[PDB]
Amino acid sequence: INSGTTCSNDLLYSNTEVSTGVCVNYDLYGITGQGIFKEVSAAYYNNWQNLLYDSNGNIIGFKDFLTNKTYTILPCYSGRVSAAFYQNSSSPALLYRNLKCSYVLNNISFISQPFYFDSYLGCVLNAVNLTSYSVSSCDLRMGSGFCID
Amino acid sequence: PNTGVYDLSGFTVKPVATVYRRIPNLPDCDIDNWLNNVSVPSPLNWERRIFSNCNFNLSTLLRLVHVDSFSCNNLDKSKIFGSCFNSITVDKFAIPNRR
Amino acid sequence: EVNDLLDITQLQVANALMQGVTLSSNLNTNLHSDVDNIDFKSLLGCLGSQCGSSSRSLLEDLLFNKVKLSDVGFVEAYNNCTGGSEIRDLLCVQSFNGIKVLPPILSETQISGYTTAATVAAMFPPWSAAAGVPFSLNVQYRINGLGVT
Amino acid sequence: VIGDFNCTNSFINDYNKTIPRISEDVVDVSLGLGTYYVLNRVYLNTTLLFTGYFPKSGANFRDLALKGSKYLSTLWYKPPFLSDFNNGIFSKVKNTKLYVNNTLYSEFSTIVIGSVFVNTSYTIVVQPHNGILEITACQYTMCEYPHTVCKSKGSIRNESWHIDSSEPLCLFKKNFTYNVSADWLYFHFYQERGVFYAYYADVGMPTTFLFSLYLGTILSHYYVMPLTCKAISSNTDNETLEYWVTPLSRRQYLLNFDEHGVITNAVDCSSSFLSEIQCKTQSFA
Amino acid sequence: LLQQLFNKFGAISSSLQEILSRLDPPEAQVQIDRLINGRLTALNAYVSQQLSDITLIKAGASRAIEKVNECVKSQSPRINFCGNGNHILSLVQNAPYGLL
Amino acid sequence: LLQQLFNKFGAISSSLQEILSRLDPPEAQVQIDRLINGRLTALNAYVSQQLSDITLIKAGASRAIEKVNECVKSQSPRINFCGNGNHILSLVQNAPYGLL
Ligand SMILES: *[C@@H]1O[C@H](CO)[C@@H](O[C@@H]2O[C@H](CO)[C@@H](O[C@H]3O[C@H](CO[C@H]4O[C@H](CO)[C@@H](O)[C@H](O[C@H]5O[C@H](CO)[C@@H](O)[C@H](O)[C@@H]5O)[C@@H]4O)[C@@H](O)[C@H](O[C@H]4O[C@H](CO)[C@@H](O)[C@H](O)[C@@H]4O)[C@@H]3O)[C@H](O)[C@H]2NC(C)=O)[C@H](O)[C@H]1NC(C)=O
Ligand SMILES: *[C@@H]1O[C@H](CO)[C@@H](O[C@@H]2O[C@H](CO)[C@@H](O)[C@H](O)[C@H]2NC(C)=O)[C@H](O)[C@H]1NC(C)=O
Ligand SMILES: *[C@@H]1O[C@H](CO)[C@@H](O[C@@H]2O[C@H](CO)[C@@H](O)[C@H](O)[C@H]2NC(C)=O)[C@H](O)[C@H]1NC(C)=O
Ligand SMILES: *[C@@H]1O[C@H](CO)[C@@H](O[C@@H]2O[C@H](CO)[C@@H](O)[C@H](O)[C@H]2NC(C)=O)[C@H](O)[C@H]1NC(C)=O
Ligand SMILES: *[C@@H]1O[C@H](CO)[C@@H](O[C@@H]2O[C@H](CO)[C@@H](O)[C@H](O)[C@H]2NC(C)=O)[C@H](O)[C@H]1NC(C)=O
Ligand SMILES: *[C@@H]1O[C@H](CO)[C@@H](O)[C@H](O)[C@H]1NC(C)=O
Ligand SMILES: *[C@@H]1O[C@H](CO)[C@@H](O)[C@H](O)[C@H]1NC(C)=O
Ligand SMILES: *[C@@H]1O[C@H](CO)[C@@H](O)[C@H](O)[C@H]1NC(C)=O
Ligand SMILES: *[C@@H]1O[C@H](CO)[C@@H](O)[C@H](O)[C@H]1NC(C)=O
Ligand SMILES: *[C@@H]1O[C@H](CO)[C@@H](O)[C@H](O)[C@H]1NC(C)=O
Ligand SMILES: *[C@@H]1O[C@H](CO)[C@@H](O)[C@H](O)[C@H]1NC(C)=O
Ligand SMILES: *[C@@H]1O[C@H](CO)[C@@H](O)[C@H](O)[C@H]1NC(C)=O
Ligand SMILES: *[C@@H]1O[C@H](CO)[C@@H](O)[C@H](O)[C@H]1NC(C)=O
Ligand SMILES: *[C@@H]1O[C@H](CO)[C@@H](O)[C@H](O)[C@H]1NC(C)=O
Ligand SMILES: *[C@@H]1O[C@H](CO)[C@@H](O)[C@H](O)[C@H]1NC(C)=O
Ligand SMILES: *[C@@H]1O[C@H](CO)[C@@H](O)[C@H](O)[C@H]1NC(C)=O
Ligand SMILES: *[C@@H]1O[C@H](CO)[C@@H](O)[C@H](O)[C@H]1NC(C)=O
Repeated sequence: INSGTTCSNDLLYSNTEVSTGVCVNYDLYGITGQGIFKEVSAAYYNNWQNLLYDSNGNIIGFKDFLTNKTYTILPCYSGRVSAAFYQNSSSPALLYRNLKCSYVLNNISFISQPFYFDSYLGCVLNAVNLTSYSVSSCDLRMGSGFCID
Repeated sequence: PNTGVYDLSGFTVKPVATVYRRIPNLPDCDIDNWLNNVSVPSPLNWERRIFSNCNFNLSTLLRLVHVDSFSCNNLDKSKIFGSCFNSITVDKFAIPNRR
Repeated sequence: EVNDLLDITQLQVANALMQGVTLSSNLNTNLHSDVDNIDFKSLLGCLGSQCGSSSRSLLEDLLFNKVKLSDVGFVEAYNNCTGGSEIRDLLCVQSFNGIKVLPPILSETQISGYTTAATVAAMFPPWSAAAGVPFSLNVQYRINGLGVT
Repeated sequence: VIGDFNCTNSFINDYNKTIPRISEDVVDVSLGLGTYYVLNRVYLNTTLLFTGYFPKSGANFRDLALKGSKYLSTLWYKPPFLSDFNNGIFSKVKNTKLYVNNTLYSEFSTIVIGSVFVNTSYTIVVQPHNGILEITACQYTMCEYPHTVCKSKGSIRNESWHIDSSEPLCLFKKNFTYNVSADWLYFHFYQERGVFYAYYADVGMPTTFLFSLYLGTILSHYYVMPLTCKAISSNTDNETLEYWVTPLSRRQYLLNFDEHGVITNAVDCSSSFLSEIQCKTQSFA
Repeated sequence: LLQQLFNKFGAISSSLQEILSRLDPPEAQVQIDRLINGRLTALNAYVSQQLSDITLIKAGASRAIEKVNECVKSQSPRINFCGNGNHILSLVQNAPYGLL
Repeated sequence: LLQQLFNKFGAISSSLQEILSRLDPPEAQVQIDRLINGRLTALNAYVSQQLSDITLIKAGASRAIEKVNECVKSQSPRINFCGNGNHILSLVQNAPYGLL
């Protein structure tokens, strides 16, 4: 026992769990990572290739040799928030840069925020849309000619 | 704190599950292609085969042959499912009813 | 600190283009694009009282179309990162490992307006950027000062 | 000498001592021949500056094919023929063809790669079986004169490179299929970081991945195993066994992948000055 | 800078997940320390290069301010400052990361 | 910079008295070398930042010298150099690390 080759292959499943659209771990044929899968048809694999690469060295697609089905892999979202905080307040204002507010209220934060809008810079939470007004000096400069007052 | 704009880290994504694939080296054993053999030997001249250097599991086995019991001894029934042994030596024969 | 210095030099260049220029409230660049049979249409964005200040000139458009990753190209590059939208770009893999590019505090349409006013300040009453005299008179006096009668 | 466990004792004719030849063909890697696809990966419309174990541009071969009629020298098991596996070998193997009632029989020699070739350490044997190529990485118990036999119209001797009828510890066992009517077969074998890598192709092209095998040790020797057949020579239908090998080296190549993923061009980055310019700018022009 | 996340720097791998899933935590720190030191070395080199580029950018920004003030907004009795001499006048335009 | 003397940098301690009174001279070298490397990296980073700050200080010193020469000791036919343009005159005064 516990030294050799006649191994029991069960406590190491290999199911059809290629669940697209979400972020998941992967251990594909030796290579480890996390990513987002998406089903596709591919025309370039031969009978000895199961991973797709680029010249930088990133793994960008694969082919499950259990189902003969091809998929593409995307990186999972990582980022920061920009908090515009005025003194003696109780909570800052939040900018998720380059993100739609549907993506923010669905996939990032489920916490109660009654105020949000989709600005040119991203998604603004805890602030009113008042771009018709204008100001000549601002402490909280957000970029591209916008400001928080 | 003072007035300012700060770059605060948010927790962003957590991975849901695992995927796995390894395209195995050795060939399966097919114990159940031997345990469902036609010519069953009698308790005088029982057979024995030594299934070694292959891959196996238990669930396809014990549902592909019509089990009525599976005890163990010096073992725990879930310690099969993980480990890697060195050989397996299945010895079968038929049963006379009153003995 | 480097990004603070960049903001300071941006505000200084924007300050020098507007330091002491006075314009007429009855100007309209749709009507007054030239003087003295010298054509200034390709140098001027828009201005007046009925235009809408989001406009560059012809030369500025001809230069910004040949350069992709401007301040606006970076924003619309990073907007496409949720999903890749083809499969992949280098900037989304860079931003998901912590390397982003921020927009500057003044948009480039604002600096387009500041160069529009530096252009129009030399062509009309009160000729602030021309030392008080009209434009072709100024050219005449400048050529006169080289040894021309 | 190969293995200590003695198997045979007859027909130990000892006087013949022929040497491996030297070919009249430099290996030319301009059209992919000499290179391989990167394990199990795909690359589309790109140039890849890849560092791996390749042959050297402008080098020559050594034929290691040995055909006995009935006799077996002990100088056929000597460091004239038992060579070393430093980094690897690129191999060009001739596919001999025999005909019995106009039926095609392919044949060439097998190959063993190991360290000390006993039943306490792992050796790798690649063996043809007439259109089927069986690879076994195990703990064999090697014979004193390991040799093989042909199977179409066989020899007088019995194929005996091991007598180990116990199914020993194998780390790898697999089967592959190739063209029986092919002219040559190309093979890459190398090792790095305690892992063995193997590649093959049958049509002249870059070689395709066979398998990787994690061992942990360092192989040090290899041997082309001598064959013994009935009638192959020039009095017959003019068959001749060949097995050419060239060593491998850790060097840098530039590969060109088209939009379907076929290696169209390769450049050895130290052949000339233009190749150094081509590889440091990562472009063919 | 992004290609520095694929060097090993003398470790067994460049992946943190491979090291934390194949070694034991007294022996994993010896490998993660090499990756940490190599990546912090890379970031220090990038930061020094940015600190040296900003000084050239500031010198160019100050001369552009000066040409705005004394060739466009007014005209100056310098010779060979704007243009080449026989210079008459000068206009300005907005450009990506600068001024034409 | 003074707070870099309390970092461990991978060693067992940040004190040298603790490493030298708890380990053996073959074993304490492995721990003293890590402190040496971390502290010399800290010093190299500080020296790079000082060498880059000196160039901005010298650019400010040159513009202050020039404003003394052509707005204070005399008056120049430049427009929009000192003041705003409609500039009449300029005085100078001494300031901590500079000039008002
Ligand atoms: C893993 O590999 C190892 C190899 O490294 C395997 O080990 C080998 O196992 C062989 C058994 O199959 C064994 O072969 C011979 O061993 C017998 C024991 O020999 C001793 O006892 C004899 C008592 O009669 C004695 O005479 C003999 O002395 C002889 O040899 C020495 C040199 O070793 C001379 O100096 C003497 O003068 C004398 O000549 C030994 O002391 C031996 O009896 C067997 O020979 C008889 O049987 C043969 C076949 O029937 C027959 O041909 C022969 O004439 C004899 O009648 C037998 O051949 C190897 O010695 C042994 N090698 C080592 C290094 O241990 C191991 O089995 C393998 N493991 C597995 C699981 O496969
Ligand atoms: C138990 O092991 C059996 C081994 O047969 C597994 O079934 C095999 O799955 C692979 C993957 O497609 C097929 O190539 C084989 O043909 C299957 N075997 C047979 C007999 O058809 C099975 O998936 C395992 N199940 C569990 C729960 O471990
Ligand atoms: C996926 O495609 C492969 C082809 O590469 C299929 O493998 C073939 O399977 C049939 C019957 O199982 C064999 O007769 C062929 O010889 C196989 N071809 C090769 C190249 O091995 C495989 O069956 C396919 N799998 C699925 C689920 O469709
Ligand atoms: C059941 O076991 C017997 C072994 O007793 C297998 O019998 C073999 O059958 C082949 C048929 O071609 C014969 O050539 C062998 O000689 C037989 N073996 C022996 C030892 O006699 C039989 O194949 C097994 N059944 C299955 C389905 O595998
Ligand atoms: C690979 O193919 C060979 C045949 O080319 C198989 O060897 C046969 O195995 C069966 C059962 O063990 C024997 O009855 C035959 O006599 C063998 N033939 C020869 C020529 O040796 C081998 O089993 C196959 N192995 C795998 C892993 O597929
Ligand atoms: C506002 O902040 C200042 C901090 O300087 C604090 O002293 C003061 O009490 C605050 N005012 C209120 C109403 O909390
Ligand atoms: C975001 O959440 C929705 C459900 O609220 C889900 O359908 C979608 O897959 C999620 N997107 C990502 C990228 O996880
Ligand atoms: C924000 O306000 C402006 C003007 O008030 C309006 O045009 C724009 O559509 C608004 N956007 C959102 C997301 O509310
Ligand atoms: C002279 O003035 C008229 C109207 O004031 C104008 O249309 C014309 O272009 C001017 N010509 C010159 C040479 O200045
Ligand atoms: C962003 O995605 C849209 C939709 O696919 C596309 O039309 C646009 O060209 C993309 N922009 C960039 C900069 O990639
Ligand atoms: C090898 O074994 C055979 C019989 O097994 C025996 O006749 C022969 O003498 C042996 N040779 C040596 C060198 O032991
Ligand atoms: C035997 O060896 C000699 C010299 O080593 C060689 O000339 C001869 O060809 C060999 N015999 C055969 C049959 O090849
Ligand atoms: C070939 O590679 C070039 C390199 O950018 C790419 O533009 C082109 O689309 C590729 N060809 C195909 C058919 O995709
Ligand atoms: C060829 O034919 C002869 C007689 O017709 C027969 O003895 C021999 O076995 C055949 N060879 C093969 C490979 O079938
Ligand atoms: C080869 O084996 C056969 C039977 O397996 C036997 O008759 C023959 O004598 C053997 N030949 C030699 C040289 O051992
Ligand atoms: C390789 O095999 C294919 C089909 O199996 C055949 O058409 C082709 O002729 C073979 N190659 C050679 C060189 O005979
Ligand atoms: C094979 O070689 C012999 C000896 O030179 C020759 O007579 C025969 O023609 C050759 N076979 C063919 C098919 O040319």
